[PDB]
Amino acid sequence: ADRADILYNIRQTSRPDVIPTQRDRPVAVSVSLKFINILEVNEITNEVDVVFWQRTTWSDRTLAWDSSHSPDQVSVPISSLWVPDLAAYNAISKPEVLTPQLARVVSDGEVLYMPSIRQRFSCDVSGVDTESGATCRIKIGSWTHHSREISVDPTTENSDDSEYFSQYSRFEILDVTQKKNSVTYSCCPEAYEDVEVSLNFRKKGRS
Amino acid sequence: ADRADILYNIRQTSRPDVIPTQRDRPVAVSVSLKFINILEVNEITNEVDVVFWQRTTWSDRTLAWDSSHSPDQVSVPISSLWVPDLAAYNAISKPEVLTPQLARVVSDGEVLYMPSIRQRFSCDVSGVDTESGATCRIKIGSWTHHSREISVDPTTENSDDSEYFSQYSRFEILDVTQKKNSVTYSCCPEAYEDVEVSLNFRKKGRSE
Amino acid sequence: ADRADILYNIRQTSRPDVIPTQRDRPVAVSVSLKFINILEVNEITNEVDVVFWQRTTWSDRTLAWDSSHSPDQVSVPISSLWVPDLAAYNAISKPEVLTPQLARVVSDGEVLYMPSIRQRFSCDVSGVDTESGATCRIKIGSWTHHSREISVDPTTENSDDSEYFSQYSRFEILDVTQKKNSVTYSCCPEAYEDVEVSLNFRKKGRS
Amino acid sequence: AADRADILYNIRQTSRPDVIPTQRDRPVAVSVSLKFINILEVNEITNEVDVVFWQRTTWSDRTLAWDSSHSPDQVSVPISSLWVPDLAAYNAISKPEVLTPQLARVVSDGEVLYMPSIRQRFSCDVSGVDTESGATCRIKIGSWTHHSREISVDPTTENSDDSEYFSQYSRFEILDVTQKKNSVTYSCCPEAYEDVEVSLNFRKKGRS
Amino acid sequence: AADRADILYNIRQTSRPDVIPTQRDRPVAVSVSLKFINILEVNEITNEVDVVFWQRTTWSDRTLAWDSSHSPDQVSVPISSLWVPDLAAYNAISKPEVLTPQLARVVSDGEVLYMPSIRQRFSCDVSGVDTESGATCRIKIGSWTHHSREISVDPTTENSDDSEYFSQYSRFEILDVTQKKNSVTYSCCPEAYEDVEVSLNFRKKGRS
Ligand SMILES: CN/C(=N\[N+](=O)[O-])NCc1cnc(Cl)s1
Ligand SMILES: CN/C(=N\[N+](=O)[O-])NCc1cnc(Cl)s1
Ligand SMILES: CN/C(=N\[N+](=O)[O-])NCc1cnc(Cl)s1
Ligand SMILES: CN/C(=N\[N+](=O)[O-])NCc1cnc(Cl)s1
Ligand SMILES: CN/C(=N\[N+](=O)[O-])NCc1cnc(Cl)s1
Repeated sequence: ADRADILYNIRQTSRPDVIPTQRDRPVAVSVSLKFINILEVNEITNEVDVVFWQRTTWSDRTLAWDSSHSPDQVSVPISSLWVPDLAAYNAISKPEVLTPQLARVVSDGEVLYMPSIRQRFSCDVSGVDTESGATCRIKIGSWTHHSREISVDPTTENSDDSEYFSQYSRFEILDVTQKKNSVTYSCCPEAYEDVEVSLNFRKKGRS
Repeated sequence: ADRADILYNIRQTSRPDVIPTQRDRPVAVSVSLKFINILEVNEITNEVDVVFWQRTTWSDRTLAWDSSHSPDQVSVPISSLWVPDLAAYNAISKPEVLTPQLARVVSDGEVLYMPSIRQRFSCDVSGVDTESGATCRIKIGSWTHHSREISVDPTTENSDDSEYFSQYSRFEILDVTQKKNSVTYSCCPEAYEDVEVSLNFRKKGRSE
Repeated sequence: ADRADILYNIRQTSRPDVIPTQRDRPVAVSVSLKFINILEVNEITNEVDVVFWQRTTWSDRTLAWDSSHSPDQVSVPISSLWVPDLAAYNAISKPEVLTPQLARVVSDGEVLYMPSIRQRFSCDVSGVDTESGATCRIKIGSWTHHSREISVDPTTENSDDSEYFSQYSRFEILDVTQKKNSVTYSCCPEAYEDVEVSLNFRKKGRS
Repeated sequence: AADRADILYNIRQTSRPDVIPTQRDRPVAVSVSLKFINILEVNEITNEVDVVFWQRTTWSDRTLAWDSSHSPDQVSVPISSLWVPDLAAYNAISKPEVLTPQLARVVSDGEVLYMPSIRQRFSCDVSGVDTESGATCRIKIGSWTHHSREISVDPTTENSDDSEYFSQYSRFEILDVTQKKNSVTYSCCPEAYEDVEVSLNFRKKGRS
Repeated sequence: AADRADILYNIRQTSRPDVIPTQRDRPVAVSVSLKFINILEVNEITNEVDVVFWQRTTWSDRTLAWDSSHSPDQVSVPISSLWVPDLAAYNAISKPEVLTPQLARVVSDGEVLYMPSIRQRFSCDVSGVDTESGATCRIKIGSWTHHSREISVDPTTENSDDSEYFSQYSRFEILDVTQKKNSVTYSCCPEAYEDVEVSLNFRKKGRS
């Protein structure tokens, strides 16, 4: 087997419009943003324009193959794959995807998709010019699928919060915490899971 | 059966360009805006930029299936279903759809589609910097289907207007009231139903 | 024959890239702008930004069906139909179509398409703050089909011109005249028919 | 008698959109003539100008020819069904906003005419715009991928008025226009690339 | 023998655009080189530049080759028919605005050449732009999803020097472009993604 065959096989088995629920359990999607830049910020309107990599991780076993004597990874367009309907609940602009819309697929079915996204949010900018900084909280979860259908978690890998953050930003990152949360709506007993990324940041220059 | 089979079936039955009209009566489409944010008001131009979750419900019986031994619900792309051709009559920009464009379909035939839309309107902004606030009126209904094909009725419930409104907005919501109406034109015989949403709001933290 | 059948047959019989020309005679397209709003205006650059419903009407007899025991009108996507190739000759922006891209098809062959269009034009803005107002003239006609192939005609539909105009606009309409015309060029004899729409308007100098 | 439908279907089945209609080995003779409709948002500091123009573009594909003895002489055809020359403005700094329907005109002798109204920004000499001598903005346009052996671009010597189709309502006026032919070559590679250099000479209307 | 239409037909039959053309299990040697055309907006406070550049991209796809001994040895081909490297600018803050026809140039041996003019905004060091020694804006471009065992990027150590196609009408000027190679790795996984780093040394002209 070879890469042509892997991609060919994916076309035959993949159903992009059908959630790949193994049996009757939810598809566990691991979500994790890595902040790259903070471009525009508004102290009055409480809005921030941000650039970030949204590391996304789920499993789809229909796409699996034997990588005994063939590659165990390929890049595949997201248009050929089911992708989770993640939305940011406090975004006030369409997510601007800056990178090639290709997911990485492993022989064992586990998918990895990490687009760099510029997007504008509505969050608490208060304190941004102080030295304890502002805390902008972003809530990201499935727009249409609930607990039983999709579950969302953070990678919970504590490390360098400003590893890939631009040194040429006007701001700097103090902390980033990523917390699981089980939001529910007033219409219906239907709990939607979301990951709450708290971005603690301040403007550079101090006195 | 499974979710794969349900969607397969739905593709075969559903006709996206065919309004699923029950014999010879209008399709009942309910509409309900839930305002999330108010971004850029301009009292001079009488223009406001708004974010809202447009909760839309209707029945397409042709989508139905037996859910005894199968899931009762699935998310389906809006391109695989018929969707009401709703437009805001006083919009001055295309609706920017922020969320994934999937609808929610139940085996009983009812569709639920609630996108988060950002849009700019022309409406009465005067009074935004006052106690009583400005009242922005947004009229929404079918662009091509008249009252015999689409009837719109606002799912009105005096519960909580700012339930999902952002606390960090410059503005605060005083009141929202959704009201059914019906527009006719001196050109033509057809009447087009609509929902007027009166958004009464003002700036937070004014002098008293 | 239910709605599905009408619509099905329309898709089977429609020829989007072929003008439904009756014999030698042209296609009688009728066009009528109904001004909804005027948003931005500049007297220095002579540039207006205008919203208007472009009521467009023509006949394609191939689509006709017997509507004695059937629906007599249906809503159809304009990507399925032939559509007159209209252009605003003094436009300076691609027309932003704000409404759903659906036309109305009648069983006798008549097609009605009335999109709401926001568009930027180049025209006389001199006046505008005065009592007389300013007359912005807008020419709309076919881009590639001349008199013999496409004819344009304003629908002389007596209506006060502010019927659908926004009361919350910063400007107001004085008078709107929709005059038929026919522009011709220096390369070729080909004469192209246009509607010359005269928008006499001014700023609401309040009191 | 062949009707328009028959003419189109012939074109579709024999026109190869992604194949240059080379006649044996000789280059396809494209003709490019810009007609200027307006000049907008000028800037002498940054050296940049929005310009609207009709880009009259003519070439020929004789495989498309038919007998118009008792049938229409021309048809309008979408450009997606045709091969269209891959012209680009070399000093453009925004992608071209095509304002008009993307229909070409095919003539029964195989001749093809495409003339869109394009609104596009350029980097060029804007110095002198508020002087009587004016500024001279040069726009180079030619095939992005096909060399002289494959595509030749010719400026149409018409000798007409330069401000013929130009908007009288612009802030600026045209003094003179000259469409010269040029042969751009690159440091890396041998094969030469033809272009038309259009020198637009324009000045700000003396409002006094 | 074979015409251009025959060459193009064969390409669409052999070319699989979503499959990296790894000969053996070597990485694909994608070579990347920017050639700067303009610098339009610069902001020293926010560290953001709006640059226009040609992105000379070159690689081998041997599943495209053909016998050109009695046929043309090159063709222009739309990139949607070819596999194209998934190159991204790591510190780009806007999508790449491709200003030119999206056609690549394929040679009979399998060599593909794609040189799009692109306008794009970057987050980089603008400090000193108005000084004599200027600013140094570093742009990092490499594959987005393929690691070093799949795509290897490399600057064509071929100058070409190097304000050659840079607009003389720009507000700024180039002092030095240098294009060295790099190999970034991450904390997630042990696989290195090659990139090219283009240091643009520029400054506002002024006078002296
Ligand atoms: C830039 N950071 C990356 N990985 N990382 O672990 O941070 N890039 C590799 C990938 C990019 N897209 C997919 Cl899918 S994997
Ligand atoms: C935020 N409110 C939601 N549901 N709710 O019932 O309130 N979201 C779930 C869905 C959103 N769109 C569709 Cl369709 S289901
Ligand atoms: C909403 N206003 C309408 N007419 N009007 O005269 O105002 N609708 C009728 C139609 C609109 N578009 C098509 Cl097609 S039929
Ligand atoms: C706007 N000027 C035109 N002709 N002219 O000669 O000036 N229009 C007619 C055509 C437009 N596109 C094609 Cl093809 S023929
Ligand atoms: C403007 N520079 C060019 N080449 N160059 O090597 O400098 N143009 C020719 C090409 C443009 N796109 C392809 Cl592919 S070949």
